Amino acid sequence: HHDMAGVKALVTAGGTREPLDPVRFIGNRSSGKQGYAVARVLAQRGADVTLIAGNTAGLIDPAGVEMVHIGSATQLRDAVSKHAPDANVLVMAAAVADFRPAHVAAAKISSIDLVRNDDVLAGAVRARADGQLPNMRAIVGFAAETGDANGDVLFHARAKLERKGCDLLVVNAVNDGWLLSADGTESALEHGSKTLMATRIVDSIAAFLKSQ
Amino acid sequence: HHDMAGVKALVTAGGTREPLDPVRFIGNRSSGKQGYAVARVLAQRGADVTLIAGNTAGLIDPAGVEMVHIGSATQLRDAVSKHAPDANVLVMAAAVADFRPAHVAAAKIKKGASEPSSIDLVRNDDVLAGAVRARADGQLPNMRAIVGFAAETGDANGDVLFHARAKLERKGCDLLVVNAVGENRAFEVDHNDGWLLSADGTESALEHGSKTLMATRIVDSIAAFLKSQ
Ligand SMILES: Nc1ccn([C@@H]2O[C@H](COP(=O)(O)OP(=O)(O)OP(=O)(O)O)[C@@H](O)[C@H]2O)c(=O)n1
Ligand SMILES: Nc1ccn([C@@H]2O[C@H](COP(=O)(O)OP(=O)(O)OP(=O)(O)O)[C@@H](O)[C@H]2O)c(=O)n1
Ligand SMILES: O=C(O)C(=O)c1cn(-c2ccc(O)c(O)c2)c2ccc(-c3cccc(O)c3)cc12
Ligand SMILES: [Ca+2]
Ligand SMILES: [Ca+2]
Repeated sequence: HHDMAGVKALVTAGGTREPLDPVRFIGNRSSGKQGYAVARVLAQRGADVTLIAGNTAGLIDPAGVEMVHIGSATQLRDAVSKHAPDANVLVMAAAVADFRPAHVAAAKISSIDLVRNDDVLAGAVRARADGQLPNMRAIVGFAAETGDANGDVLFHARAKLERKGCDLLVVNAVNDGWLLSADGTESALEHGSKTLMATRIVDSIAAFLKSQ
Repeated sequence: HHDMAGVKALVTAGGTREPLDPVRFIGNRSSGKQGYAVARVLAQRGADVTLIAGNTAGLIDPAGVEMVHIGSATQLRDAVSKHAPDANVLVMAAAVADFRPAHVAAAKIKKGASEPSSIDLVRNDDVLAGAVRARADGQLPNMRAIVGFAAETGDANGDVLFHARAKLERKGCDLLVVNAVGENRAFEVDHNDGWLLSADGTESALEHGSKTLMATRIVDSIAAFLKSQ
């Protein structure tokens, strides 16, 4: 019940907000609950946990977890970069905005022109492959996927795993979901409480660290 | 005493979210707490309160208050149209989005490879102003007080009071609550631009204090207006 002792774990959770001006922004409907649950379970099993949190459903800080609060995707990126060097597990559970307004208004206010934000998960994946994160043992991504006219849900999920290159892709089929490993393993994630699904996610992380 | 006994009160609170697709939206940073505080105080003082709530999911429903939930500024508009005939006082405390994306995608907008397009905006209707016009056209015979809220700063073209007076005159509501702001917490600056501006010219200061104390002063302001009539 304490296998993650000595693990430094960095978790992102919640959705980011891309400011239009001091008051208005682009946001999403993500609750952050599953990222917090992974943070709580990680800490419960002995990890030294840092939680980078964007916008959440009123969530209370998990006890024993270092909280770092952020607003935008770019602030998330800098937060991930700042806390990256000593971490052994990166759990990218945040819904990071792909786009942000190019211009932020100085005062209270046409169209909003967009510019792309950095892909932090892929930045972490690339940094580790070029030797800049030797302590990083597990990079975990999240995806909310669905079947559509261009493929079924699981096709899209596999393609996302292949494209991101992370060690584990936790897939939420928008009732059951999936855990896709980079060695090809696929486990169904049965629908239950946020805590029990977090246990299955952390169990998979612990299983990956031992194989390596 | 219980001065708002027999008053039917319709309160809007929180910010709206204007969908870009099922997941993304345009939103603002309004907590909705000052609007809940006015409703709870109204209810505590004997009003029959109906609360139309925007983005306030982690807030607790005020005791004794009929809850109506909405998402976008447009759904707020339709909720106000439905519930306005039962109200004697309209308290427009919601942070209504001024603009809405022109097209709502049926699916999550994927991050592709070509240049990201732009978000076309379209103005939302002024719900408070729609209410002021309805009362003027005879469609709201029960409506006794129309209350608006505004966050006003002082920019290059006037101080808070200039912009606020212009807003009250322009909106046509009976009372304009200006800069009912802050939770009075440590290290939060007080700029003393709090005001209750009536459509008869009276200007009273709104001191910055707790959400409950500003709610009490606002309802006090409402009750004084109902007595004048
Ligand atoms: N700018 C971004 C966006 C994504 N994420 C992370 O990347 C993972 C994949 O998220 P997803 O949105 O599904 O990937 P996308 O490439 O953005 O997929 P799509 O374009 O279909 O939305 C998540 O763990 C998320 O936290 C990230 O680190 N940086
Ligand atoms: N589309 C809108 C705009 C605002 N409101 C209401 O009207 C009041 C005015 O808010 P404010 O944003 O300050 O007024 P605006 O006309 O939008 O002024 P501005 O463009 O400077 O923001 C508030 O009570 C708000 O709930 C509304 O009913 N519908
Ligand atoms: O932590 C949360 O709950 C949360 O807010 C989430 C935000 N994303 C997310 C990521 C990238 C996106 O592009 C996007 O749109 C959303 C999630 C993706 C999957 C899960 C998940 C995983 C297993 C079981 C399960 O039930 C939910 C949770 C979230
Ligand atoms: Ca995305
Ligand atoms: Ca406005």
